[PDB]
Amino acid sequence: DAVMVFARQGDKGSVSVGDKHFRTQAFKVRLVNAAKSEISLKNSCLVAQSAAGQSFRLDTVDEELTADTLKPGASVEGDAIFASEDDAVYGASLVRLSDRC
Amino acid sequence: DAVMVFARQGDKGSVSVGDKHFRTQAFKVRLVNAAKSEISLKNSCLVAQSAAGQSFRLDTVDEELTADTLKPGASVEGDAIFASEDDAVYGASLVRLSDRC
Amino acid sequence: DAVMVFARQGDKGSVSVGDKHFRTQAFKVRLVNAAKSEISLKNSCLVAQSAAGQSFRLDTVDEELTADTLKPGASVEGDAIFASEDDAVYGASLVRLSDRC
Amino acid sequence: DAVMVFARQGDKGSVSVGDKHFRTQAFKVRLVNAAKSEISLKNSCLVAQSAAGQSFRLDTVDEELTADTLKPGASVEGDAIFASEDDAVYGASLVRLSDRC
Repeated sequence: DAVMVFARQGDKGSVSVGDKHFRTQAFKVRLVNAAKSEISLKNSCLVAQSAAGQSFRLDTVDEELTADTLKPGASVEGDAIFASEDDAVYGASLVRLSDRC
Repeated sequence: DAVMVFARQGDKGSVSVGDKHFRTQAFKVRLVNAAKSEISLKNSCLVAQSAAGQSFRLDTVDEELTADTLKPGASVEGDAIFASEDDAVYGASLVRLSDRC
Repeated sequence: DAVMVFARQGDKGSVSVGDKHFRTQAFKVRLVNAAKSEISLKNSCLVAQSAAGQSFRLDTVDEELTADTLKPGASVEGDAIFASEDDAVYGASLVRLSDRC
Repeated sequence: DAVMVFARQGDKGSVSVGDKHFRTQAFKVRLVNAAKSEISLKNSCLVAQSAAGQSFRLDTVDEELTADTLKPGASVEGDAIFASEDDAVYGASLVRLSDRC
C-alpha cells in the first residue's frame, strides 16, 4: 500500500546568478504502483537525502513525476534535480516520497 | 582451474518503498572459463565487496550470469546489482565468486 | 541584472609534459541573459571553485563562451576546462562569473 | 623536447581469479610530439599516479600506445588500464611518461 520509488544518480552541476550559488544533483526517477488499489500522491513530495538523514530541496522536476494519483500498475518517470548551497547534495543517495509537504 | 570474473562499475541508485530504503551499485560482469575443463558454478554466487572485506547482498542479476556450468572457453555476461541499507555499497570495488552460498 | 551560469561536471583528466603535470576538470557551461538589458562580459571571466572558496585557473575554453556581451534572451554554451597542479580541481563544484580579471 | 601526455579518466573495474583480486582504472591516453625533432619512446613507459606520488602498474594497453618513436607532429592514442590489489588505483589522477622501465 505504498508507491515504489526507483532512482538512478545522474549529473552533478551548479547554478550561479550574481553571487547566489547552488549545486545540483540530478536523478532519473520512476514511480510504480505495485499494489492493488489507486494510491494518491497529492499530498506527497519527492525528497532526496543522505544515509545520515540530511535532506535536500527539489529545485526542478519533470511534469510526469507530479501526477496526483497512480492507479494500480501505473508507472511515471522523469528527472528530478535537487540542490544545496554548498556541495552537501552530492552525498544525496536516496530519493523517497514524503507526506510532509 | 577457477572462473575469471571481470567487472565494471556502473550506475548508482536507490530503491524506496514506504520507509524501507536501500542503495544500489550496478556492475557489468563477465564470467570466463579460461581453463581446459568444464567448471561448475552451481554452488557458487557473485559477491561484491570493498577492499576492507565488507560484502554486499546481490539484489538482482541478469539470467545469463546464473548458468550452472561454464564449459572451456565459454563466457557469460550481464548486469549484477548489489545493495546496502545505507550508502556502504558505493564502496564496493570488486565482484568475485564465492562458494559459500 | 546579472548573467545566469549553468554548469554540468564533465570529464576528469590530466596533462603531462616532461615533469610538468596538471589535473583537469571539464564542465559544460551555458550563459543566459534573463534580464531586460544587454549585459557586458568584457571584463568578466569564468572561475571554478570548491564550496570552501578555493578557485582554479581556466586552462581552455570554447570560443562561444568568450562573447563580449550578451543581449536580452541571448544564450551561449560550450566546454570550459579548469586545472590544478595537484588533484584539488576535482573538488571544483561551481562555475561562476568574476569581474576581477 | 618531451612528448605530451593527455589522459581522461575512464571506467573503474576489477578482475578476480580464485582469490586473486585486483581493481582497475582505465584512461584514454593520447601521446603528441609537439617538438621539431623525432622523440624516442623505446625506453619509456606509461605510469599512472596519485598527486601524493603513489604509482600503479600498467595491466593492459592498446598496441597504438607502444610505438617506439613519435616523429614531429605525430600523435597516437588508445586506452591504458592500471591496477592495484586494493582500491588505491581509484585515486590515480595523472598519466605520465617515465624513463625508468
